[PDB]
Amino acid sequence: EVQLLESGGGLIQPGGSLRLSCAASGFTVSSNYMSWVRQAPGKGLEWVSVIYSGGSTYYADSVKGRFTISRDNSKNTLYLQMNSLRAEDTAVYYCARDHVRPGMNIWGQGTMVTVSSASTKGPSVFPLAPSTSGGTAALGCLVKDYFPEPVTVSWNSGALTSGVHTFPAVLQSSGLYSLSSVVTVPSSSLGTQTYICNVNHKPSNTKVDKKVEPKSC
Amino acid sequence: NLCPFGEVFNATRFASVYAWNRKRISNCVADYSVLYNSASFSTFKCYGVSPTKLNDLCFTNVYADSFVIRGDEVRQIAPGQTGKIADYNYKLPDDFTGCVIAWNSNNLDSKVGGNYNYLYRLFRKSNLKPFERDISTEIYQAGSTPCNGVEGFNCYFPLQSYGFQPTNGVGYQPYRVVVLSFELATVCG
Amino acid sequence: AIRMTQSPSSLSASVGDRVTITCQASQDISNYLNWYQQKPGKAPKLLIYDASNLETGVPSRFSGSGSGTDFTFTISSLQPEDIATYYCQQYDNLPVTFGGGTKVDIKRTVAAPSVFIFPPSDEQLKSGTASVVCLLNNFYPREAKVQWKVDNALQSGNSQESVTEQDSKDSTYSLSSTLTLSKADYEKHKVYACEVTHQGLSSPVTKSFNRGE
Ligand SMILES: *[C@@H]1O[C@H](CO[C@@H]2O[C@@H](C)[C@@H](O)[C@@H](O)[C@@H]2O)[C@@H](O[C@@H]2O[C@H](CO)[C@@H](O)[C@H](O)[C@H]2NC(C)=O)[C@H](O)[C@H]1NC(C)=O
Repeated sequence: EVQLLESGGGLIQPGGSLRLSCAASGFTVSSNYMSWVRQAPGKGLEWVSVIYSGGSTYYADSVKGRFTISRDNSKNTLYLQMNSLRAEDTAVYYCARDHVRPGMNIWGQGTMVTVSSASTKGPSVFPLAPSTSGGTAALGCLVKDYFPEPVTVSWNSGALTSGVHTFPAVLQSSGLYSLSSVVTVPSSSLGTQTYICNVNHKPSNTKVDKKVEPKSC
Repeated sequence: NLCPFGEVFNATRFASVYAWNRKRISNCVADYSVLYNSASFSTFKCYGVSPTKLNDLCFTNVYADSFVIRGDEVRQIAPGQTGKIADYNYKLPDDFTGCVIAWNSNNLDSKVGGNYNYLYRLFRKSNLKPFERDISTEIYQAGSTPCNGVEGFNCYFPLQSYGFQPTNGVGYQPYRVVVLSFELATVCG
Repeated sequence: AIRMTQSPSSLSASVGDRVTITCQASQDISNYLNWYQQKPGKAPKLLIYDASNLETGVPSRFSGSGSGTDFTFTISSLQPEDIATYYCQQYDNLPVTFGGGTKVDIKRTVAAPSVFIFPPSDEQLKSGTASVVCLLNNFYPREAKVQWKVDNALQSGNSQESVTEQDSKDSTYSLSSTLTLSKADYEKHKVYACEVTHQGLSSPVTKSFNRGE
């Protein structure tokens, strides 16, 4: 079907550069109105740039002269070149086929651009073992000490979705993020069903799986 | 004999901007005082020439182009401008030698239920060259698959309709525009 | 540049109540105003385009009206999965501007939390750091007080807690409180417990464990 897939976000020092690629399927980029829209953490939406069907480019006042928007007809991909990046450029960057008529408005999923000067650290994953109340038990994974945001956590390679709660990360006094993701399962399946949380941290290229099983001496 | 400028400004019907009308003015004595002394014009900007010093200049041909756009889009009828109108409907060159004249016409070109007779081109693969007149109605192929002249997904009608209603803001009410192009002789003052 | 003002900033209503938010424009923007629904973590999703027109596939309970400068967005009967932050945008005049946003929460019935406590893994204890975790799963309202007690001593300042967004199914929250100690400071005490106080509890519930057992 029709979808927008985008990438290129990550950590970058202030004053540095970073290009965001937005690959399209289902329509032609060189023939449509395309837009970049960023959302700072916890804040609202902020329009960034627009390229017309004919090629005219427009930018917001806060990024004019620093950001550039372009496209490649052979690859059907929308780009966003970012230069002289500042700390206030830190946001999720959605690329969207701008609404022009009934049902053509489609948004990407955004990539996390984190403009900071600290280094990148892959997370450490520790198990949260279930206890011993009769009917239902709880277990999860601790994703501790990583930077920058974000990390993605699933269970049993996506084979487990019901009863899962993945908490938003906390920023510890150390400057690293700490996060936990849990799931409630019936206490019966503890001895026969294996539970593995699948953690992914793109900036460090770290992909970890940890077995979660009960504790005993 | 005198130039037929009264036909253009005092015209009863104006053309849509995509199909902008062109009048070729030649072999006549042009009285430009009827224009720059008129207090009924909201926009009157000249390029490469002086308004009062035009009755002293001879040119080979004078071109008067007239159409209707939004008030928001009057800023685009100027050299080096971009926008839905300047790119896809009416484009002026950077070395333009002439004058752009505009005035509000909400009393004439807005109907109560909404006037839809005035249109603008919304979709085009590339920008118009200076003084290019695109009147195509071909269905716009925005996707990978071809349209074959049928509307649908990724296949849109290239024109869009102004919604000229009297209750519209100043930027959305219809403005009538006349563009004089001076080419360098048969039209003097 | 245009400036969209969106009221209210926050909102809580029962399932089935009529929900209405407004968005006043600083200038005339005709009817070129769209409405988006952004569920937590996901991208914004276009619901209403051109002030009043419903995008194909949106449920009928979503409504929109207005022209000129004052617009409205109406949810006929609020549904649990409608929890999100809703934005308005104008796009005809450049630059494109958004509203402040409206966070919408469900007013459901009271739910008591299920409390679980997790000792630090022996794997982490080899790293010199210990992390004790206390869990509050599927409760309402979000107001909850978590109390750490170490050998009956009330701990504070060494803990960070985290809450999920309203579950799009049951409109319940979940809370995660993380206590961080050194392996030394962890091995100086025996009894670890978290005391949960909540509206759905007639008395505070405590889950405990002893270090080593
Ligand atoms: C545009 O028209 C006005 C008024 O035109 C009226 O309707 C026309 C169809 C025609 O029949 C006119 O005779 C009608 O009067 C013109 O207004 C005159 O403007 C001059 C200055 O240019 C002024 O001295 C006269 O008093 C005005 N006439 C009246 C009756 O007040 C105007 O000149 C026309 N513009 C051009 C460029 O020709």
